[PDB]
Amino acid sequence: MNLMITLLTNFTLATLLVTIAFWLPQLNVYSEKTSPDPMGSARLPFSMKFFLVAITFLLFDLEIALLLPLPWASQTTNLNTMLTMALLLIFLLAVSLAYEWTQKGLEWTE
Amino acid sequence: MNPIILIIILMTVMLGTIIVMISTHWLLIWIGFEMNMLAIIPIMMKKHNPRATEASTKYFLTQSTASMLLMMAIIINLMFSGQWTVMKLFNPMASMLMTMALAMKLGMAPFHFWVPEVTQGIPLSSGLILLTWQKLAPMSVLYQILPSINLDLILTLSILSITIGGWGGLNQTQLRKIMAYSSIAHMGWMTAVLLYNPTMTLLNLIIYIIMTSTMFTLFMANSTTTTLSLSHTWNKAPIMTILVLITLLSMGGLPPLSGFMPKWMIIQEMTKNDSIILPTLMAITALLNLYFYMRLTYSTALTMFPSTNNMKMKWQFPTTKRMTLLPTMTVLSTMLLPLTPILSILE
Amino acid sequence: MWFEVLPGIAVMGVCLFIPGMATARIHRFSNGGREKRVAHYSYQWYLMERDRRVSGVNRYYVSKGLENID
Amino acid sequence: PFFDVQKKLGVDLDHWMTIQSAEQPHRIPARCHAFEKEWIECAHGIGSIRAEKECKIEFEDFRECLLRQKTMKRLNAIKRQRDKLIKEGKYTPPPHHSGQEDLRP
Amino acid sequence: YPTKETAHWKPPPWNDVDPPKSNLTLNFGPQGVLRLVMELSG
Amino acid sequence: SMMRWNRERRRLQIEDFEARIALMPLLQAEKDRRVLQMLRENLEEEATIMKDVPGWKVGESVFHTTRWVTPMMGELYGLRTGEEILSSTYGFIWYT
Amino acid sequence: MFMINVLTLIIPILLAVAFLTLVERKVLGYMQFRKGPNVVGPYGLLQPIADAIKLFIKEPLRPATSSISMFILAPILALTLALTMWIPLPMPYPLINMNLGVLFMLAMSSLAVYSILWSGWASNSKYALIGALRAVAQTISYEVTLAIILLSVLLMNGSFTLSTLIITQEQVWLIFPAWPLAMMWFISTLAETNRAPFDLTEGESGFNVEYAAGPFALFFMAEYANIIMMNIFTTTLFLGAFHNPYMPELYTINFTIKSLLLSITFLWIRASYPRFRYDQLMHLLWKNFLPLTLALCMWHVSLPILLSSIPPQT
Amino acid sequence: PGIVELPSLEDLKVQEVKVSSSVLKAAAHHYGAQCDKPNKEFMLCRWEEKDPRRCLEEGKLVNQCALEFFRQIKRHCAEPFTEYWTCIDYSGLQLFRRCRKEQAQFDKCVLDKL
Amino acid sequence: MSLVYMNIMMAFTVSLTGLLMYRSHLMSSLLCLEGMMLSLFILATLMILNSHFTLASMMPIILLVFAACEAALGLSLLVMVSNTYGTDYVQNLNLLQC
Amino acid sequence: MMTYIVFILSIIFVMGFVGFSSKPSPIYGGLGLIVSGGVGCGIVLNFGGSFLGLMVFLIYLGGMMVVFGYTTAMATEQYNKVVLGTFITGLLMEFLMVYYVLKDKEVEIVFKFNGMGDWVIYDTGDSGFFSEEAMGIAALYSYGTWLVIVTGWSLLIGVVVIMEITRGN
Amino acid sequence: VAAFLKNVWAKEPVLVASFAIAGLAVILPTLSPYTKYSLMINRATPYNYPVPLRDDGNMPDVPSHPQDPQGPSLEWLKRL
Repeated sequence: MNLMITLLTNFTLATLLVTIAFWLPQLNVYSEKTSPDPMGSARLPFSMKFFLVAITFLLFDLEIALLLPLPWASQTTNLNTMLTMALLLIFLLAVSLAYEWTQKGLEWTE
Repeated sequence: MNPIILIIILMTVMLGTIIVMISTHWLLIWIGFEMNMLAIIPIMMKKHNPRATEASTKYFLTQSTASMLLMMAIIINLMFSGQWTVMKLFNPMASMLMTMALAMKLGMAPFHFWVPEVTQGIPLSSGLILLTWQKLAPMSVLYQILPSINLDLILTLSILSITIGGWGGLNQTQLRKIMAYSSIAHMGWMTAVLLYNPTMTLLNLIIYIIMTSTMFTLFMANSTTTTLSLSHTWNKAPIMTILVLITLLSMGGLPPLSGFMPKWMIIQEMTKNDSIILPTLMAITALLNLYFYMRLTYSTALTMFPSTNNMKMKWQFPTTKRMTLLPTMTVLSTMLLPLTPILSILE
Repeated sequence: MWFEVLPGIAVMGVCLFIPGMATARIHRFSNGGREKRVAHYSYQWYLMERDRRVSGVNRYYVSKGLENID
Repeated sequence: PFFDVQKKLGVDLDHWMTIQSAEQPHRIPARCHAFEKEWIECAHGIGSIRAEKECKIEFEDFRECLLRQKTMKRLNAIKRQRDKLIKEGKYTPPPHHSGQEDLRP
Repeated sequence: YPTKETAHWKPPPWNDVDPPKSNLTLNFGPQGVLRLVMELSG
Repeated sequence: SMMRWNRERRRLQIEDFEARIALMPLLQAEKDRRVLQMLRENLEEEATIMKDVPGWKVGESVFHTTRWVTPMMGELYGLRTGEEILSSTYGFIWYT
Repeated sequence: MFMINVLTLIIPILLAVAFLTLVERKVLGYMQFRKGPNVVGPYGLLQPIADAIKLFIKEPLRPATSSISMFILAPILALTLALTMWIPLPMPYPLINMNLGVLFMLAMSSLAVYSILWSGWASNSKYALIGALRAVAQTISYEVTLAIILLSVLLMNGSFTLSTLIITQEQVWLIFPAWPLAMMWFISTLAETNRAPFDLTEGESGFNVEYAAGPFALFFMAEYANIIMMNIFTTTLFLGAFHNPYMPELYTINFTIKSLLLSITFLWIRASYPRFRYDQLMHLLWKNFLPLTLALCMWHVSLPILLSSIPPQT
Repeated sequence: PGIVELPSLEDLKVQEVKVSSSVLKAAAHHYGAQCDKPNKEFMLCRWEEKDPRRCLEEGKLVNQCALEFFRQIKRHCAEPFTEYWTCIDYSGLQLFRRCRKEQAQFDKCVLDKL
Repeated sequence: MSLVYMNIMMAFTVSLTGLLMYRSHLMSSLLCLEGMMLSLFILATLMILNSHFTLASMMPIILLVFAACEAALGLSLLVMVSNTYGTDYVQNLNLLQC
Repeated sequence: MMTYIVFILSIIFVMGFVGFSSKPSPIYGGLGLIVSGGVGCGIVLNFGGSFLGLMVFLIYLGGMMVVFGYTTAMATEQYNKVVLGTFITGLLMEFLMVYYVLKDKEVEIVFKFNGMGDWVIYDTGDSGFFSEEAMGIAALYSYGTWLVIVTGWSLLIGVVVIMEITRGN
Repeated sequence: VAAFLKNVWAKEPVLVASFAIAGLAVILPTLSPYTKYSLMINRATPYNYPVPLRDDGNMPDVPSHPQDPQGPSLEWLKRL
């Protein structure tokens, strides 16, 4: 109940501040502006590099999720198996990184 | 594609299918299915054509929906049974969900719409890999859960698959769509006998795999994708036309060829259970499969369509394609009837 | 010279010292003049509920000692 | 086909996670350990047909432990009858169900 | 068996490759001073 | 330094754990008596509520076996107040 | 009673970030041979108040946004995840004592990029969209390296509880067994909050240029609160103080001094180096930081096993 | 199905051990050392019978013997135990390492008096 | 069964009906698929944590990761479509009707 | 009305699904999915799954939906009756289930659903000095060797597949 | 070999340091004699209750009291 109260308090302070910032000088009287950036008429061209680093982040994030419970897992009784599996997980992460390195995957966003 | 990367991807496909086959946990079945889908996606994108991209997108969407329905069935069986052992399911709703999920995976009608689409947009080797190897794991999963399979649903899917496959193959000119509709009809045949005797399902699966492998190998060897190039094949090499005529004869269930072996055995397991209308109806419908096979044999080997002037140049070069296991698969698919009781090794 | 920046750092240090002191004093005030009990696992919560059920006040921080036995 | 590679080779890959009464970390028991244990020791080695027709009692007990249909049905009946008698005025809650019990410990 | 609906259907290409059916341009204004018109490729 | 302090921390942790396992039996007995008292009170209330409903047996188990089954939370706090239910079933999760 | 604790947590955050703007201007000015503001108040103590009242009465821009929901929602999420993220901090006792406070802070760190994404999308200028995409990519990459470094340090610690970090650092600091992780963590938190030399939107466009004076001020408050809290997190994680259960004010004063020094170090780094390029900071992460992070992760997995130094779970 | 057999309210009545958690944690080691036999008998009965209703009398013995522990604390070593459990009770995690001198004094008084 | 089981199953059902009726885009269908995966995650972990199945708590994380990996693959396919027709409309994926 | 908190949360959950099942736009669908993910994390938080709830916040919302919206920003260029229609329809059926199961306390569509709160089916015991779900996840390395192997191989193969198929050559 | 190692120490010190740290991490647990100490430290933690055994009549190795000389000892953990 304390966490929900704190979340609600932070949220209501945030929207009170946003409403004040967005509406307090609206009641002032001024003059309006016309409806009109280097690329206004040009369309946005696709770039493969940003999407590639996005998916690389997603895959490394998934392997981070797999690697995360190691502090809890270090208190086990099969210490040899736990050490082997942890080292194998980080080794496969490094292998994926090196294979992305070798095949020019990290190019122009290195 | 690098040869090493292609080899690793193919062993990943094989490992996924093996993982589905040998596991006793539902989560590992799901894991193997995702392994198979993820590793087979780039093989369809081998040429980087817009048609290949659209085919891969359709295949991805259908397989994703099937896998999600499979996970829903697994979770329902978990709730109502408290265990994960791959055996009979303990809820009719989970059994129905899993059955339609595996029907979507196998291309059964009325979930068949992707099979003539996708196979048209991918190369011949990838289409062969699809239509033969992708059908092993869902058939194993269907084999393990037959105590919980509803008879009405599976027989409805079987008769719909057979009828729709025949009526679809009646229309096409392209070879890959013809093989897709033939595949749909054959899986209708294989699922029609599953609840009575699954050994016949295994036998029909093996025979269908050998026949599809032989036909796709012949098409790759002759580099033919439409019916007119298959007609042109008579000038370049007549032995290839003789082989495709014999293989198409065997694919239609014409005795004494080996394609008469599965379906007849299927009838022998459905008149034992006093079901007479269904096998007669299925044979009457498979006559349409025999019809478009006969149309292909008319176009290819029984007549000689005209050829062009540049074909003379092709007379000066021997073929160099690695026709792997083509004579063995041609012999095994056509003269296997006198060894019919060998199916008892699959019992 | 360089020490004219020190009033701002002093104000920031006061503003950062305020929440910790406030939290410590609130925790001591609301829990009978002692530290707030940490219940990270179910056993500690069971102990806290046992003290609340044994105090007779429905307050876990009112600890009953050896005077409450025969 | 189900190629039993694990039993042929003697390896263990997923049998530890198949059932709920298996070996657990720190020997933590599930809420339906005994019911599933009894059902498993019934249905071992007699086949699926005899398993589904012979000890339906144990499977019904395990399913009742798992989902608790009849327990909350009985609770619904008790609470509905209590609310009806409260509305009719023939019943009142005792002091120990109102919050002045000064409980056990 | 062509019908009215499947009358416009064309045969697929022999190699199954379809026809494939740009450079970004920016205008940095004068907002010493300089106006630059740049043509990028990513 | 970290290995020395971690070994000392392990020793202190097993000291605390052995204190807990020394304290376990009294709490186990208290919990058994408390849940038996709660079940008895619920049984008496069910007896004085369901005297009118036909075909109802007071205390009918929903299980075919006579083995003791650990009481579900709704079986214990079914007829209690809302705040007791909230403290019993969400007190640990909602405690900061 | 608890709402008093919440208010005494959240109002000093706003006071601290306003006087952090003042301290930044003064310390930055004195490092380049001039003075900071000393005219508005006594030694410029009234400067943030004047700036706030000026910014809250300026005319709003009213841009031609494609969507107004994202335009409103981006400051909402930015301020909410700036202020919520302070609560599990053990100073020396947290507001909310949680079992997985580190995971909570990492989750809000991953969640904070939606303000950048929605601010970039809501603005009609596509150049602002490009800048927002680059900022999002930088933030998620350094999120990856933050997660791995935090995992290794907590594997030394043994649990996800943030208050246990005070107990595990009673003898010696964790900057002594983990100084490469400390350096890389500091640089990663520097690059997380778009701090120099890793800011890009100031150099050659911004994603939040289209916002009015008020919403820009709110984005500034969120960013500076993130900076202060990240320095406090580094202080708790690597430079823990001596804690006396009978005098918590000793720990409060000690870690306040340390976090003040770390924030001054942030401003000091801002006024020493030129700006990185975008591809140069991608090269710094993916080809320099990540292999060392994976190697040190393997080392810190294996080190307590071979030294009999496994920390307790509780 | 069957009717649940439940003991009456007179079978569940016993003199409680009305002390807090820190009082128990202060004297937990000596309680384990001295009151071992009824505790072990009760726990063996609980783990073998798998039924609280079959173990109730054994539980009563625990609620007797533990009480006979605390009275011996009250007769001879009341004040060092009071200081020790107060020092334990102050801290949030009830750590043993924060109360070493009071524990030493309480243990010395207990050893030389009991 | 419990009330939350009905609510989670209804969420899965409406996300399935959202997937099966494409409107204009493909990203929306991908989002519907991830909504289905999220509902599966929630249902599985509720069932697992209710019954105190200890080992099975390792399962839903895998149920995330694999399916999340699949999502990445789907995104790439969409990008390839966006590289051909310039938009992710589903009414451009009809080159295989003939 | 507090004791139905999880159930109340579940309503918002299915409500959030109608936020993106109608498919208004990828940005609004992503916003609805974000709200649904936060609500589901709260739901599993109320059942004791703290690590799994923070997995939902860390990996689903901050990891995957970020990439989904990031790719959304590269399509659906910025500038209906059907969206509002199916939203209203789904909301009406959802409140029909709510009203019926709050009225007669026992409904059925495919399975029989009970109208009581979620608090009834909880356990009365204590887990001791550990969290059972925490050690269940921690047993991924001690017990789940095969699962770790197949998951790591799957992620490596996925990296290879992703960077292979987007080359275009 | 020595020329190659000096070359990569000249061009890419980061990769050399990372590979050295990874190799040390992968070969050092097999050589340090303190891994068994970690194993029996993790074994000796009493997470559960040591439920007693019924005395059939012949169990000389099991103790009758916690303070009895029988059972496992923990002097090695006390000293180390």
